[PDB]
Order: sequence, then C-alpha cells, then structure tokens
Amino acid sequence: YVRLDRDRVPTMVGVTRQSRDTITQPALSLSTTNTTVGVPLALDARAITVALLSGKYPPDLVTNVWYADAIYPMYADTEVFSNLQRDMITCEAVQTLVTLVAQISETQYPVDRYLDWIPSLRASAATAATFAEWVNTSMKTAFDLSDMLLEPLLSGDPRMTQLAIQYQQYNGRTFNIIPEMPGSVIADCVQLTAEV
Amino acid sequence: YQCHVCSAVLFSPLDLDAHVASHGLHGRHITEFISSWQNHPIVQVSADVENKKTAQLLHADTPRLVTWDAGLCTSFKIVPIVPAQVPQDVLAYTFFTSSYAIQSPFPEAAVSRIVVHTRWASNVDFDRDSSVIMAPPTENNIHLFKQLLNTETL
Amino acid sequence: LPGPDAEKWYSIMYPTRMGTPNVSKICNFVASCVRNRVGRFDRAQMMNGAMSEWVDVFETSDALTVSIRGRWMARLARMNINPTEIEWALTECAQGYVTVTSPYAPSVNRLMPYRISNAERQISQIIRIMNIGNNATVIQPVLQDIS
Amino acid sequence: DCRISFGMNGAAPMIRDETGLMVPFEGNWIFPLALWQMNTRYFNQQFDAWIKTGELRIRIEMGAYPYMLHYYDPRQYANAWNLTSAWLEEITPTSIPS
Amino acid sequence: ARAAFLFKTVGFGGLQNVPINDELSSHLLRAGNSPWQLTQFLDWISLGRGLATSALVPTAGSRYYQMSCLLSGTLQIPFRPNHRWGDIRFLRLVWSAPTLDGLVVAPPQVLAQPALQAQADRVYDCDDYPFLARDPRFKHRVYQQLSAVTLLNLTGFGPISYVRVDEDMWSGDVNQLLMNYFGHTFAEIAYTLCQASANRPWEYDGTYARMTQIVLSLFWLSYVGVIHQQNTYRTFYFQCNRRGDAAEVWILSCSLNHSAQIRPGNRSLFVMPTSPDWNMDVNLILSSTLTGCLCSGSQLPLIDNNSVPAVSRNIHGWTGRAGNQLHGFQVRRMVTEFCDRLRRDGVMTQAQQNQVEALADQTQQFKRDKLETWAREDDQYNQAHPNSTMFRTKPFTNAQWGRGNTGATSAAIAALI
Amino acid sequence: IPVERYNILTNPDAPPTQIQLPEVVDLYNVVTRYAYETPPITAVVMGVP
Amino acid sequence: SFRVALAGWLYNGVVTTVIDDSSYPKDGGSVTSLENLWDFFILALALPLTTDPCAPVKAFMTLANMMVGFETIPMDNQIYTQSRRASAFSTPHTWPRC
Amino acid sequence: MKRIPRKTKGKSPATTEPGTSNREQYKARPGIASVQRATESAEMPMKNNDEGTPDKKGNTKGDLVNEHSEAKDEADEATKKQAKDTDKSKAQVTYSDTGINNANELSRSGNVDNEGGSNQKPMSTRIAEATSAIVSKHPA
Repeated sequence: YVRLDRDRVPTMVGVTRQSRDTITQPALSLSTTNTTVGVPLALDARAITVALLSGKYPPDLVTNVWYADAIYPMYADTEVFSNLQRDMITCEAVQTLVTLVAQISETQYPVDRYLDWIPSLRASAATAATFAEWVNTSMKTAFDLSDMLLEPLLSGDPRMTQLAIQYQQYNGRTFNIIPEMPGSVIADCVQLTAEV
Repeated sequence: YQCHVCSAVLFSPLDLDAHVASHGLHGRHITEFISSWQNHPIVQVSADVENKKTAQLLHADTPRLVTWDAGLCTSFKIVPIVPAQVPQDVLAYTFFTSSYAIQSPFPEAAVSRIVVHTRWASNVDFDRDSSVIMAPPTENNIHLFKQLLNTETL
Repeated sequence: LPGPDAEKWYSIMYPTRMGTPNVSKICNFVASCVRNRVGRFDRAQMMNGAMSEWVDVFETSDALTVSIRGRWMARLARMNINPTEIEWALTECAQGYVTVTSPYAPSVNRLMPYRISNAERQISQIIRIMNIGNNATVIQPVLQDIS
Repeated sequence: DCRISFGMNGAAPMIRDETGLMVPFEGNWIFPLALWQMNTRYFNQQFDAWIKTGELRIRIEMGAYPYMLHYYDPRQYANAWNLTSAWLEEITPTSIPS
Repeated sequence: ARAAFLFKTVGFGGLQNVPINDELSSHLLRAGNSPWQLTQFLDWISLGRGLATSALVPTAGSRYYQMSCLLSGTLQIPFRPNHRWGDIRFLRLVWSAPTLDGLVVAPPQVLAQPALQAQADRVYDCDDYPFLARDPRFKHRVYQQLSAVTLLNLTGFGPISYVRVDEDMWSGDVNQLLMNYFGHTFAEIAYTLCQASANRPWEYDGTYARMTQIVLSLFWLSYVGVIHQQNTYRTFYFQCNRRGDAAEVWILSCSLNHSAQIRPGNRSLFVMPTSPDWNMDVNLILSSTLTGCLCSGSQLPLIDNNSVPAVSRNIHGWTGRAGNQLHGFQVRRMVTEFCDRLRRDGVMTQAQQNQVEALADQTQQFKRDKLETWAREDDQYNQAHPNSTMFRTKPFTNAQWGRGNTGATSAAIAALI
Repeated sequence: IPVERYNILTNPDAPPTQIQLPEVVDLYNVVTRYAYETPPITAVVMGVP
Repeated sequence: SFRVALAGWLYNGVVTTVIDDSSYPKDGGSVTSLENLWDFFILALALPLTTDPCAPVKAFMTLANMMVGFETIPMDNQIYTQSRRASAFSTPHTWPRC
Repeated sequence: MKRIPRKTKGKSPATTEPGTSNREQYKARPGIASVQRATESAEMPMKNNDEGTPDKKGNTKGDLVNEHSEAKDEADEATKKQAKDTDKSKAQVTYSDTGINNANELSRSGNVDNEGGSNQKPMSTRIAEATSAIVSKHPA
C-alpha cells in the first residue's frame, strides 16, 4: 500500500513458467489482462458511510472474555495441518511433472538422460498436455485426492522449467520472486528406477 | 470417569483407556479441544463418513500418507513356463512315525522366468491401486505399452 | 505372516530351511548358502509390553523396492514435530488472548508429520493464484464467507 | 501465566509461581479472583480434593462482596463443606453468589 | 565389555554421619519401596517452563544427591563379612528381600538394638555379594544406578559426562535409525533411553551403545557452539529455542548441504560443570545418567588420578595412572562462548547476542540467590537439631562461582571436529 | 540358479547391508520394520485474566 | 459492503475494490445543488476505505468537476479538461499535474 | 489389520470425587453455534477450474464460447449468486457494470487448444483424418 507516491503504484501481476536464461514466446499469463491490478469489485458508498457514522459497543464488554469465547470454538475447528500436508504433496507433484516432461521434448532443463535409447518423437504442446494430464491423474489416484491438483499447468504449454511470480511499478521497475526448490523424493526415486 | 491429564469427563473405563492412549499413556477422531471455563468439548471427524454423531466434519481434501504393509517387500516374482516332473530318491522325511513332505523355495519346472508383479505378496490396509502387472512372456503384454497415447491406431 | 497358511510363506521366505535331501540344481544352490543368516538378527532396546519398536529381518525381498521405501520413510521422518511446538504455535497465533496446552508422555515411536518449508508454501500459493483465471465465481464465496 | 503439569508414576502435580518455580498443591497461596473465574471447571477439578482433605489454603482477593449468615447449635456437630462447595462450583466467568 | 563392577559411596559434608535423616529418607519413596526405579531419581516436568521445587527437595540436584545418600547409607548393610540382609538397621530402615526388592521400616526387635555405624568414602565390589555374582541380569539392573551414583560421588563438583567423536561407529544402517529421532527434544530421548537400558543386557559395540554415544556427542558439540544450523555433523544438529533462559529446550534438527569435514580417528574426553548451577538445569543430569547407563555395559577409558582427590584414586574400573583428565566448565561463560562462535559464523547478530547475555546474567543471579538462601536454612536446621544433621543439596563454596578452566574445555571440545 | 542375486548368502565376505544397485537387483535382503504411533491433536484452552 | 471492504484488505493482489460508478453525482454535479453537496459528503467519507490506488485523485476530481463555472484550475492537455468525469481517473497515468 | 476404504475410484474405595459435579450455569457471548456455523462456511476450499484443459485422450474440456464473453458471463453469474446469498433482489456488491473499463480481460474456455488453434473440431478427430489420408489396401 502506498499513499501518494505515484512512481511506486503497482499495476501488474504476472506468473512465469520459464527460466531466466532462455528466450521463448512471450506467453503472458491471464492476470495481466486486467486494467487494474486485480479483478474489479464495486461497493456502495452509502452503506459504508452509514456504518461509519453509527456503531457502538455493549455497555458491559470485557475484551478478554469476549475474545476467549470468540477464539475457542473458531480454533476448535482448524484445518492447517491438512493444508500443510497438501502443500507438501503439491510441490512434490510439480517437480515430478517438470522432470518427466523434460525427457520427451526440447526443454532446456538439466536432467540425466537415461532412457534415450528407446525410440520416441519430439513432442509439441498437445502431446505434452496429454502426457501431463495422465501424470496428474495417476498421482491423484495414488494419494486419493478429488479437488484441484496441477490443473492450471495443463492449460497452456506444459513444457515448463520453473515457476515464478512478479509485479510491476508505474516507472517500469519490476519485482521477481523465484522459490528455491528443495529436493523431491518421487523424482529421485523415478530416476533411480530408470537407472535400474 | 474423569481424566486427570486433561480434565475430561467420561462414562466408561475402556473409553478411559482410549482417552489415555490419546495422551500417550498405554492402556476416528483427528482433533479434539477442551476449554477450562465450561463443559463443552469439541472433536473433528472427516467428512468422508455419513456418521456425524455430534462431531464436526472436516472438508479439507488431504492426501493419504502413512500406510502400512505386512507382506513381503518384493516386486518381482518367479513363474514356471514349461512344466515337468522327475523321479527322485527321497519323498518325505520322518521323525518318529509322522512324515513331513518336502517343499521347495522355487518351482520344479523345465524353464522358469522372472516377471514384474508389484505387491503380489503384500497385505495392506489402504490400497493405492496403481499396480503394474506382467503376465509370463509366453502370453501377450502389448496393452502395457499401448496405454498412453495410442487412441487412433489403425 | 498374518492370516492362514503361514507355512507356505515359511517355505517361500527362507530358502535355506529346505535341506539337501536329493541331487539337483536347487540342492546345489542351497548347499552353496551360509546357514547363520535366516531370521531376525536385530531388535530395539525400547519395547512396549514385551515386543520391540523396530526389528531387522532377513527375508525374500528385492533391493529396488527396499531403497524406495527407505527413502519414503526418511522423507516422512524429516517432517515430525512434538506437542510442545503445537502449544507454542497455537499460543502465538491467538495473540495472547488465550493460552493452549498439550500434555504428553515421553516417547520416540510417536509420529506427527507436519513440518515443511517456505518454498513449498510459496509454490502452492502460486498454483492457487493461477487457478483463478479471472473467474469471479471462484473468488466471490471467499470474500462473502470471510465478511 | 499459571500452567499445571501433571504427575507421573507417583510424582505430585505442580503449578507455576510468578518467580518461575513450580510448586505442589500444599501451602499458602495468593490468588486474584479473576484467575479462578476464567478457569473455573479446571481449577475446581484440580484443587477441591486437596482443599477438602489436604493442607492447601488459598487467599482470594475480592475487595468487596456480599455475604450470607448461617447459624447453628454449638452443642452438636457442624460441618460447612456443602455450602462452600456450592459457592466454589457456582463461580462462573461473569458472576458469583453471596 | 566391562568385567569389573566397583562403586564408591558418598562422603560426609563436614558432619558426623551420613547427610540424610528419617524424614528425608521416607519422603523419597514415591514410586514404591524400590530405590531402583528411575522415577526415584528423575522428574518429568514435560514443559520448558521448568524449575520444579519443594519444601524438602528444592531442586533436581537435591533429589539426585538425596537418593545418592540413601543408597550410600543402606548398601553398607549387606556388604559386611557375614553378608546378612536384614539383621541391622540404618536409620530405622531394613532390606525386605535378599534380592534387594525394597526398603521397609525395621521390625520391633531390630529397633531395640543400636543401628549401623556407617563410615564414608567406601569402595565396594558387586561380585562380593553372592546373589549379584550368580545373576548377571540382577547385576545389570543394579549397576545401572550404581554407576551414576559413582559418577556423582567421585568429585566435589557436578556430575561427569563422556563425549566421543569417531567416524567408524556410524557404519551400517545407524543413520536411518538416527533420522527416526528428528523432532524430539533431548529430554525425551535421554529419558526414554535411560528407561530402556534396564530391560535386557546389551552388546558393547551394538547399536544401542553407538546410538547413546552419538546422541551424547551431538548434544555436547551443539551446546559448546561448534555445530549449528550452517555447520552440521552429517546433517544433524540441536536447535535451542532461546539460549540463556532458565529452562532451555533443545530439539533435534536436520539441515542439508552444510556438512562439516571430520578427520579420521577415534577420540574422547570427560567433561563436567563446576558451578552450582548444575543443580538447576535438567539437561546435565540427563547427560550424566546416560553416561552411567553406558558405563554399566561398556568399558570406558580410565580417568587420571590427578583430577580426583586421594579417596577417589586408583579405583580399579574408574581411575588409573594414565588416562583422560576431567574438563570442568562454568555455565555463564559457556553462554558467551556459544554466542561468540555463532555470531562469528554469521548465524547471529550482535543485538541478539546482547539479549542472550542479559538473560544469562539475570538467570545466574536469581539461581545464586535461591541456592544461598537454601544453604543458610540447612545450616540453621543443623544447629537446631544435633542428632539429625542433614544436607538437602550437595555443599558448595563461593570460589566455585568463578570461571576456572572454561576456555580450555571449550578448546578441547572444539578440537574433536 | 544365479548366485549373484543371492549375494549376501553365497558370499562369506559380504556384509549384510551391501547391495549392488543399479547393476544387479538382489532377491534376498535385510528389511527394517516399525510399529509407529499416530495420535490425534489434543488441546486444552485456558483463559487470560 | 462495510464488511467486504475489510475482507478485501487481505487480498489486495488479486481483487481491487472500488466505489460504484452510480455513487457519483448524476450528470456532472454542481455546487449550486443541495443533493450534490450531500453526494460529495457521502463519497468523501466513503473513499478512504478502498484498496483502489486512485481514490485520492477521484476525491479531488469530484469537487473539481462540481466546481465548473466558479473556479478554474490549470490543465495542460487540450483534450482532457476540468469536465472529465471523476470515475475515469482509474490508472496512475491519469493523475493531473495540478 | 483394519481395511480402509477409498473415497475415490481406483483404476477399475469410593469412586466419587469432590469437585466433579456439573451444576455450572454459563452462556457464551458470542454463542458457540453462531461462530461454529460461520467457521464451517469459511472452511470450504476453492472450486476446481478445469475449463480449457485436456481430457484423458487429448480433447479439450469446456464450452465453445469466446473468452471475453466468458469473462462477462462469469461476472454476471457471480453477481447473481451474491444477490441470492444476501437474499436481496439486487446485489449491493457487484462484479459486473463496475465503473472500470475492463474490456481486454480474458478467461479460459473450450474455444482453443494447447497449440493455439481453434476447437472447431476435436483433436482426436483431426488425428483420425490425418491418419486416414495415408492408409493403403490389399492389391486388387
């Protein structure tokens, strides 16, 4: 949030699939097509002003009692641990997809090429999209999932290298965040299986 | 009747054993909370089951992780290919009057081979249902390799 | 093994158990084996009741599956935490309006796999951001319920 | 910041002082009323046996309070546990009786 | 493999008799009549809030010392030439069974006659008592506690711990069974291992022994400040939530791609604290108890006679002419050295170090005040009651609050890596 | 019968843990088995005066 | 709407909350009209709660539009005048030099 | 050992203690049920948006609608759902007709495939015809 410093007003958000040492098609993501930074939403001014001019507390409020009684039943139904496990699995799946799709395309990704002696063709976006969809379905089946997993990655060119995010200032400056991937046990196990 | 570890109120000694085992004391809920200023415990049970007897359902779809196997940790199995039988000097071995029949680690056959059959000798609680199954090579296994992108074959 | 017919599995699991009654290829293979490596040879000092926590056994397995499962076991073990950390987290999250406690007895066979890194959470967040795709029907419930 | 830790294999349970030391349930304690108010059920179930039979004495800081009087014949046996147990158990986060 | 089983009893603290009396001795038996159960020695607080206290047992070290005194007094009964187990009393206590199953109040006939006249600084051999000679399992389960008693009783300072560095004891699959321990605090691991040790006799070079040795070495190496998040011993280290606080919590942790280079060869040393702060922490007593459990099964190198007074010299299984000397350290200076190493390596800044030092200073002053007040109360009680002299805590002196030989021990620990 | 698959039996020098991946998959090995516990998450909530 | 504003504080990066375009005066607004003055009051107290980065410019340009014919400010462009509606200033390049 | 089903298809002495009596009388403020229902509604995760993504044999999933038309249609649908949720006829908080000229906005749909072409004809059909063009038969 910036108050009146115009040069620092942010108007763009973008998601990047390719590494920082390649030149490719400028396939910008969908979020960039908004006039604003995000999806627009309209509010009624009259309701906000009425809510500002009127408002009160109970004449018998003790904040400790109120907030104990508010927090106990809200925290008693918490789902953060399941979310953490879900995030771990999501990251594993993304890394597995990248490693396996490198093997059947021209991706500029360093992976030990073991199964090169098996005949193959050179895959375009449609073939790689089908292959990636099959991989996603298999992983969901193994871990008994039913909601979203790797779905947004299948909706374009799935021959990716690296996920990253960025945003733009008014004066052209940019901010780029690239998560530093830890290991991935599934991918290493698959590479070991290929070696055998 | 009550647990001194957590200040719960219970109605059974076997349920007392379950409760104390929840704390780690040696004698399906996933979370449980209690409060100190009134009598109102809260538990959470997965929204998978139709039973919600006063519990709170958990919508989060989280992947199965910890799973157990009680069989053999082997994925390759030995199958006989051409059968055969041959006379022998010894048939069974005797202790006093009872006889015990000889049994071999490997099949008695003319030719036998190795095939891939994941978790053929396992015993699991949860099944991940991703088996790769190979028939002996005297049969046909083409559907193994034609699975993925062969929708429009001639 | 659990269930019926455990003697068939006795024959399958331990090749050396069959003697050398006849002359054949199998008998030669059995006579080539050493006799002191069939069974269990290592158990834990810690035990519940009268059975140990972990055991090492000689069995008919294969190396590749054992390697896969060992790597998976290590991956799960790196995620373990303990209830005192649960206390600290839920006490700090509440901003000091309540306090949380979680009694427990000492053990090392307990497993509560919940620890991850920041990069994994950031990757998941980026995935969730791409999921919206300028569809307002995705975001309307979130704002409505939070309000 | 009083926190109770349970006892194991015959070791007495303990509660935390202001100094940081952890003490067992016998002595002379000083409490403010709000601490008992905000943890009513837990405190009852932990301390009532030791107040009734043990050697625990607790000073509750109240400031001003109403009171009720009960009279009895001195020549006969008299015990006041029922009245005090009722008073202790009827304490809630927002109210107290006479 | 250990083959000599000798133990030494406590000495008097200037008094005329054993520093325990009837009230203290009967107050100890909380988990039963047997002085052999672990709960008689250690207390499971289960929180990092810590600092348990009582009227008769002010600290953890108090309980450990009182148990030591009780055993030192009681065991002198069966060890007479006659070898009878319940014919005489020590402070109106009698052994209730030949296999030392528990302690009871004396029979009226025994109470009629005078008690045993105990003498201090005695060295006894387990093989002299015939039932200990006959049953190796019995000797095992008793020496588990006797060895820790000796480690306390050898010197006038805190208890002794043993640290070994060796890349040859990591062979096999020990790495996985160690990775199974991630996320547990040091207290949990130490308590569980000590409890497990008594179940059955174990091998000197087996997995249990190498596990205990690796745990001890990792704890001490991280405590001194050599091993941290950005310099790990085969990816293992211990993380402290807040150093210098009254009760610290150390948690086993894994870090990738920062493994330190370890020279080949086998080396070891003996370390101990000298300031009275050892009464107030739990980690050091847990380390000493693990060392005693390890000693009950395996033979460790001898301690040089130069480090111990003449009463503790030439003990057949514990001391010798040539051996390892004891390295004594002081707590508050070790905090500064830990912060120095961590800040020098870049994990720590200067402001965090200053915060740690403020915590350490105020903690030390608080603990010192409490210990002095308790000592004064003890002396006054002894003056009031000349027939029942006692000490709730092992005696100390003002000069022990000094810095003596701290940096030398830190350098010696750092030289292991 | 291929003695190479059964190395740790046929070789009197082979230490028990040794494996020969990726060249040769062995058919006789050492397996480690556990009995882990997995409790729920239990919490006690107390008020702040 | 009041609760939704606070909810949308958390998700600045994907959703931008603005005031409805009908909340401004109808044709242009004029300072001679009492209703338009109350419209200005309501809009001016409503605006600071949104995550729109151009709220202050719209707050200024509302009164700028309503004051046409009574006070004049210097405009640099010959295409964009004082009569450009306040809603249209929705991106940083629309901010005037005045 | 207990078998766990799959929610998803596979590939086919006096006992009495002094203080334990339950005569406490307390009502919460705020009440447990109200916050419990609100938290239950907030627990729900986001919906899966699979429009524009491949099927298991290569065909695209979605409807044959233009992308900007798709975005405007979705904004209308979300506004109607908001009006339904607050029980009003007209929504106070709206996603359409907001005063922002957002005319370049694009949304996923079934009108394009992964190589950038149109789905006027499914991919499998195109593969089938391109293959059928090269078949040969037994000699006459």
